[PDB]
Amino acid sequence: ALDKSIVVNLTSRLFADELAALQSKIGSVLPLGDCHRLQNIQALGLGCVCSRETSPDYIQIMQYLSKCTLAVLEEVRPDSLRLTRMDPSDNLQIKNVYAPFFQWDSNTQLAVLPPLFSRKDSTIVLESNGFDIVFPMVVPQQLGHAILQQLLVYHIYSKISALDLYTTNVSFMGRTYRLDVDNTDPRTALRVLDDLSMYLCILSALVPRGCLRLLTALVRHDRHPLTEVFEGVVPDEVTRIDLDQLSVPDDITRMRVMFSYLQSLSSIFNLGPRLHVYAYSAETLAASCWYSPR
Amino acid sequence: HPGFAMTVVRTDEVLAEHILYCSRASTSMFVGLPSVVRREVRSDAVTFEITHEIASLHTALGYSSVIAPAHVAAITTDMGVHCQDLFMIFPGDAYQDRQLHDYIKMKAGENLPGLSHGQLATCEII
Amino acid sequence: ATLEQRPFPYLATEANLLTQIKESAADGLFKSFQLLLGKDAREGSVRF
Amino acid sequence: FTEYAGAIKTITSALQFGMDALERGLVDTVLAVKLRHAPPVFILKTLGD
Amino acid sequence: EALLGVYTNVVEFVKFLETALAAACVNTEFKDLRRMIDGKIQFKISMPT
Amino acid sequence: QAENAARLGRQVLGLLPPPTHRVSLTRGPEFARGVRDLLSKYAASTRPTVGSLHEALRQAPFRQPTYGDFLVYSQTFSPQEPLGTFLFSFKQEDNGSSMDMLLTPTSLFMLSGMEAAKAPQTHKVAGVWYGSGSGLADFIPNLSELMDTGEFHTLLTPVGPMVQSVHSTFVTKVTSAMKGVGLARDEPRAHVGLTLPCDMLVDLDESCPMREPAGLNVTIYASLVYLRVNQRPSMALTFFQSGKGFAEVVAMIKDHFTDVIRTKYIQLRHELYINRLVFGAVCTLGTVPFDSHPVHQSLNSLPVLVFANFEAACGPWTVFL
Amino acid sequence: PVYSERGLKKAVKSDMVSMFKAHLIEHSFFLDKAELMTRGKQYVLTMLS
Amino acid sequence: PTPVTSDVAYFQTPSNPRGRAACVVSCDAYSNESAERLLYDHSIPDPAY
Amino acid sequence: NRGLYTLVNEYSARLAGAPATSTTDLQYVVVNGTDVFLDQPCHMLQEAY
Repeated sequence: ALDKSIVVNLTSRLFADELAALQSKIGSVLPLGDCHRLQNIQALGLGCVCSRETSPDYIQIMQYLSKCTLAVLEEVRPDSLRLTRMDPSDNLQIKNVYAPFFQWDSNTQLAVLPPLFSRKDSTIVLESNGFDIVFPMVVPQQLGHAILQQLLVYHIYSKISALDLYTTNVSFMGRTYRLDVDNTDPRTALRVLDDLSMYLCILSALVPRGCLRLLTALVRHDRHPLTEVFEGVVPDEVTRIDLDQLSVPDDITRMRVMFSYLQSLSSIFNLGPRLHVYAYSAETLAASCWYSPR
Repeated sequence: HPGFAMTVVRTDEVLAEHILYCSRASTSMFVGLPSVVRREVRSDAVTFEITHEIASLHTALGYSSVIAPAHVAAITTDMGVHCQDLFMIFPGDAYQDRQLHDYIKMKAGENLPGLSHGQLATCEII
Repeated sequence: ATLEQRPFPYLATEANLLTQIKESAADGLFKSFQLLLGKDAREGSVRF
Repeated sequence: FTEYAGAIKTITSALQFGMDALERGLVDTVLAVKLRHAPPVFILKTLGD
Repeated sequence: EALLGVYTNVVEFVKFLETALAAACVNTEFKDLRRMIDGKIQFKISMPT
Repeated sequence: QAENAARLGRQVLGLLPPPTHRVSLTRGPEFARGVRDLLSKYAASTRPTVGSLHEALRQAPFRQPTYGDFLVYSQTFSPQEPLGTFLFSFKQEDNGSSMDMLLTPTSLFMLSGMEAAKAPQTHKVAGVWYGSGSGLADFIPNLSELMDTGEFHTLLTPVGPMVQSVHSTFVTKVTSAMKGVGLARDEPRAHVGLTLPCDMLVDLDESCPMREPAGLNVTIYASLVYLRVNQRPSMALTFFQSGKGFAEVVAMIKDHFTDVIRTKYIQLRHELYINRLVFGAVCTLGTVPFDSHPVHQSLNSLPVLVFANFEAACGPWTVFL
Repeated sequence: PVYSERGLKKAVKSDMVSMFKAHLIEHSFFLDKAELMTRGKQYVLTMLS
Repeated sequence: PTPVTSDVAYFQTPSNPRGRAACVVSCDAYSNESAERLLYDHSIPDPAY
Repeated sequence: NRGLYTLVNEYSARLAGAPATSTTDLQYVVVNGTDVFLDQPCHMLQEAY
């Protein structure tokens, strides 16, 4: 069968300082450029798209991430980095040392994200060779989605300012977090938002009338736990659309096209490659998972 | 003549053949064993890989090898009188009138399809 | 006078034939060549 | 038989290639080790005195 | 029409040990170099006055 | 004549699925001796030989496609093809036992009815394989109405490249390939690659560079675009080739079809029909390995690409706009 | 092959045509240029080797 | 015929009497659209000066 | 600024800051140091000829 291993040649002996950080994160996922055994250090970083002096754009970095082949480390020798590889469709041991710590279990789900909480904590610099290395973050899909939800909401409401507690905070059961935005290039994050303005005003044209009349019967008295968004008051717009008579075969043709455009929103809310964990050990922090590029 | 004079700085490249002398027994060499690694197996072909590992250590403390320029083979840089366009390095900076900035850019300036004398060389102005 | 890749029993020469072949074939030193990369570089099969 | 035996001549000559392109790897890297530790004459001559 | 000649190169390998470059070096075959992490050579220089 | 029958004793027993790894515990540690294909680093010598490495060449991966068997009217499937074309299976209703309808991309050009300059080369070639276009359109009387509501992408299932066509007078048998590289029938030891017309294919990774990562995977995508020409509904099918991930290519396909989106939707300031809103759909026709060079060919000319090591993996149609 | 080791680019061909001109003027009719030199035999012999 | 203000220092170095150089060996192979910008286009300086 | 024995060492093994490309139409700066063999003796001496 197949071999997969990448040993990274390197032109200077590393110091004991940076050897201690790389020894601490010995099981870690990071992308790299080319699919070969021997490799320069300038491909191993995610820092070829996320630099210090250039303003990073986290969507473009994430857009960059689904192109690259991914890799897991095996050893850190004082000269050479030795890594193993991730290919479809192979079962592999994965071991999270990822610093904003979350808990996994057996039969969980994962996805790879750029560093979005602490760049200084997740990037170590190599002064010996001058090139810095950026580690990505692996997140379960629920917070994997909910960070990209808050990041798209941010770039809408930074443009309107042309304050922070509603825009830059990712919410979750038990914890709240801070997204890292000081210098972001919004332009690659806005062509995503330009295509959202395409889908969302088409979805406002084919709204079913029976589902709007269902809310005018619902939110006025029938209060439910998950309808507290409207706070007990109907919007002014929903009363204006339901003036027509309801007819069933009109909404049959509407709810098919409502169904088919919600197939398209997969393409604009995509994460990177996904990781299907089938067995996860708790006290050892390792796992087992098969890699699927989509 | 405007109010100022100016100096000009170039570069030059010379294809040079070299004599490398190396004294005896200056590096100790360590030679491992080759192996064969099979990977990237496809339906038309199967790719292999033969790898080898070497350790090299410097035996003595003084310098034990000396290179030297010996023979000029060519001049590539053409010693041209082309000067560098600061419009290319700094495209963001521009004049306040966007109608006057497109005038001065007209009066000064992949454009070359062929060059006769040699590889063209940028100058400066101090 | 046609080129063909039939599996001839090629004979061996002492003299080298490798000096300036990367930039002579690309710039057209001699007509009627064919470059073979990788798995193509083989004496394939016989079919009469 | 002449299809088999002409395909075993392919795979050896594809593998004599593999070893004899690695003996060039010695001669490359040993010469590249020397050039990293070879300062020129004009620097080293006055230091030699 | 005729075949008149069917000719082909033969690449003769040149060993590093039979190059005269190896007179600038000291060669030892070392069976397990992948096991080694680091090498070291230590000097003791006395200086009389 | 048993010498002829002992050949099948050799070749069938040599060509089987690898059996399940099951060793009784009373034998001891003999099962570890039966793990040979997981071992992936083989020893080399000073002068390695085939006799040294005939064990390393012996262990091979287990690869096999899953063919499809189609029985086609000989009016639709033109009797001469370049043996590697891509296929589709249009499906409306089971009327008989097994009579199947297959659509090559040159046949689906003729049912479309688009203008000549949209695909200037295949219009000449698809007009000599077929008539004026009504030799095929009599099977689908709903070509005017499937294009209005936009159901035509839901009725095609991408199948894969040809392997063999045994042609008779009234009925043509067609064996295609799913799930991977189909074995060539007439040439032994060979692999049928997928052949596309150069006119239909639209490359997507092309730069000056003016740097992008390499990988293991580049995926051929199909697309099918609902439009209107001469105030008549008609379709347009193109191909795409990029390894950029599905999140970019949907944004890269919309930039290609920017003009066609605008010239359609100038109409619906006047008439807003919700059936008309569906525009395109994108499938995934399977992967190509990275850095395999598509080899140009020409047939009668018709320039036709070909892809080595194409392995097929069909996907659904997702409606982009 | 010291000139075409990079491949004949657009700037190598210009450096190479600029040596077609310079040898056509300086070293031409060499057995007539060496009737009036001081070296003589040493110039023809390095021209004809 | 030539303007009376043309340089004498053009007539010492051996180039053609067109006023622009006509070397086409310098430019790219089989690109007829690119070799015409040398001869007749005046957006660029001539390759001599 | 450092002692001159380190400047003899770093002179050969380290391609210094802001070099120039070779063989390409204009003087570009080379970022791909896998191939380029240039030695520039103007940084140690700090002159211009």
